[PDB]
Amino acid sequence: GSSGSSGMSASVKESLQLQLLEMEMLFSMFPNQGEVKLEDVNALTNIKRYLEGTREALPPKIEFVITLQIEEPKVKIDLQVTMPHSYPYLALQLFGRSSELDRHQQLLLNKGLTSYIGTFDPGELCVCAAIQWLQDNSASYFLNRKLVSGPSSG
Repeated sequence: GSSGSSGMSASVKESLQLQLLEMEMLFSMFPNQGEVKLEDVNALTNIKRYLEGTREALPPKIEFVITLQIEEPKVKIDLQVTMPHSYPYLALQLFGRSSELDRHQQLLLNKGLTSYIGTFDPGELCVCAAIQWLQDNSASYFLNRKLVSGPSSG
């Protein structure tokens, strides 16, 4: 239908739509099967149904974890991406932590990221940029002054 007046707002329908399309893009950038871990492969379906209007019940958002295959330093950083019924419109929530990384370090990384993603316009994807961002700015953080190198004996 339609009303007489209306301020500024968007219908979840669209949001979800952009949340499903981005999936096809992410899968492409990730050829490895052990990359994108979807809590449930049916998380995308339930949604497609809501778009029709048959399912009045709000479907489960698209939440998963993407592994950052850092080329150098050759390390792994588990990235927990969560796209609610708002994003991209809303600032999604990400979590970057690795066994190597430390408490102080993480903070710096996460912070630097959150801001980067918080500088995007409500309409386009952001998680697609968070991946590259981290990679390019992944070692910059690790790089630290610590005496670990040393000889060995028997």
